[PDB]
Amino acid sequence: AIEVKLANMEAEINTLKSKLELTNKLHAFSMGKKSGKKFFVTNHERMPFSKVKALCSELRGTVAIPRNAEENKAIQEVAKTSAFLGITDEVTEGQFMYVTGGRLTYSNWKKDEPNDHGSGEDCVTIVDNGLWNDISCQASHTAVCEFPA
Amino acid sequence: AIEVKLANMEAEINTLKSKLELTNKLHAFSMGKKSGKKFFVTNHERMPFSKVKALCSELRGTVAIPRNAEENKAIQEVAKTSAFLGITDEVTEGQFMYVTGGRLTYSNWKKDEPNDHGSGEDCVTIVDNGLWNDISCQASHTAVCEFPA
Amino acid sequence: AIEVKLANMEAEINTLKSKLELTNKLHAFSMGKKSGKKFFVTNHERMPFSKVKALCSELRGTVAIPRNAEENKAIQEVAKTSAFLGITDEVTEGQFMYVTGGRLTYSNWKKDEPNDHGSGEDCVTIVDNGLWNDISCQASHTAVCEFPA
Ligand SMILES: OC[C@H]1O[C@H](OC[C@H]2O[C@H](OC[C@H]3O[C@@H](O)[C@@H](O)[C@@H](O[C@H]4O[C@H](CO)[C@@H](O)[C@H](O)[C@@H]4O[C@H]4O[C@H](CO)[C@@H](O)[C@H](O)[C@@H]4O)[C@@H]3O)[C@@H](O)[C@@H](O[C@H]3O[C@H](CO)[C@@H](O)[C@H](O)[C@@H]3O)[C@@H]2O)[C@@H](O)[C@@H](O)[C@@H]1O
Ligand SMILES: OC[C@H]1O[C@H](O)[C@@H](O)[C@@H](O)[C@@H]1O
Ligand SMILES: [Ca+2]
Ligand SMILES: [Ca+2]
Ligand SMILES: [Ca+2]
Ligand SMILES: [Ca+2]
Ligand SMILES: [Ca+2]
Ligand SMILES: [Ca+2]
Ligand SMILES: [Ca+2]
Ligand SMILES: [Ca+2]
Ligand SMILES: [Ca+2]
Repeated sequence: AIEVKLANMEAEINTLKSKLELTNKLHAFSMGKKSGKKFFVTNHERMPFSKVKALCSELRGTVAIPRNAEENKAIQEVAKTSAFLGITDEVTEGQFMYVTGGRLTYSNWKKDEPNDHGSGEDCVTIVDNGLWNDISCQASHTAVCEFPA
Repeated sequence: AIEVKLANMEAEINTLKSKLELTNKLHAFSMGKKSGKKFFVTNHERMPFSKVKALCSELRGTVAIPRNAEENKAIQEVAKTSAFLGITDEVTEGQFMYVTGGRLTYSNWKKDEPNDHGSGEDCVTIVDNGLWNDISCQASHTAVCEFPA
Repeated sequence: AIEVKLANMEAEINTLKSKLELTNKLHAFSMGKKSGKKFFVTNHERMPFSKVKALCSELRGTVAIPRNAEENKAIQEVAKTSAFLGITDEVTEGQFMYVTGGRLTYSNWKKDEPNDHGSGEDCVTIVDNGLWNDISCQASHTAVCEFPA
């Protein structure tokens, strides 16, 4: 009875949809996501900002963006080394924007930073220290994505 | 068509259920689960007891309960920091019971503990050296969950 | 109804297929898988070679096989202790092969290794500095599986 089978399959679907959902809530917890909080992740791979921005999307995530002191200390914890942030000023030199829109609300630059130094530095990378410094986007640092609370 | 399509989706639900199962195995493996033995998991987020309880449930698991030494240690290694256990005497002061039910059948308290200190301590937290100590349920300690072997 | 419910369902299914392949991509990512590079996993369990060969197969993976300095160091940083490698000379003493077939094309033995010490040593473990040492396939060591790039 086609009528039946369908309903049965709509059941096998929901159960799976519910399982995979559970599988993911346990995968985040595993990855250290705090309760109802945006949490970061990294494979420790170094690459240009175009590839990181890329990779974070394929994983349905955004390039890491510290919107306060905590999230910054937290991003430092994850990468060890230097890693790009979801911040650039490619649109308007000197005017840093989150890859997700909006102007920086929380910052943490180093003395004389940013500075577009040399041929021009449009990407921001937090360095093993917690402070940030602007650098060439064609450079290559630790890829780090974030995921919604 | 209609009948065939309904068939093509049959094997789909199967191959799925089949992949998700394998995927869940790979995870457990990756999160420490040892062969045939239950396994503990944590985000390290310190919190009150009641939360750890709701949290482990949302994940369809339970607050970590050492049922002997190997387990007590296993929880000790994964937590790396003060953590609650599925054990409390909030029912009958003086008698600790598992959240899953029953009376304590294994312990590893430290000198003079439990002491139902101050106004009262009805919650258990594995502490340094893997020893135990009752502390207020309100206090905040690492949430840890266990999933079946 | 029926026909519409079917097209709607087929969509639901393709959605799950994607959501899962995502779950999978995000996991390998957090497990340090570098882009286009085979990643190595572990539960840290120590066991005999035969037991590892099997554990890796149940996950459809294989015993980690370092073929260059990179992969070695990767694995070495995954084990954190000694672990078997998908390499042995069980068939012809002094002619180490890959469990996946063929003679070795790269090694990183310790000094004066391999030595087939005692009753014999036909297996291999990555030890310190990721250096190699042929051991007894019956000795228990960290199980580490590898999955496709
Ligand atoms: O400690 C070991 C050894 O390290 C250094 O020499 C080796 C080093 O050489 C080449 O790059 C030098 C590079 O090293 C970095 O460790 C760091 O010192 C860099 O310094 C800049 O960046 C930091 C980050 O905040 C700043 O604090 C510092 O002031 C410098 O920034 C200045 O310039 C920026 C733009 O370039 C600008 O944004 C800043 O505002 C500021 O003006 C230092 O430049 C490489 O061979 C390097 O290898 C790695 O990097 C290569 C590309 O850079 C790449 O091709 C390689 O594959 C590899 O990834 C290597 O480490 C030096 O410190 C030496 O004294 C020391 O003994
Ligand atoms: O006997 C254990 C160990 O002892 C020495 O380190 C060497 O003989 C090794 O080849 C051997 O595996
Ligand atoms: Ca510019
Ligand atoms: Ca700039
Ligand atoms: Ca600069
Ligand atoms: Ca009480
Ligand atoms: Ca008490
Ligand atoms: Ca106490
Ligand atoms: Ca032999
Ligand atoms: Ca040998
Ligand atoms: Ca040896």
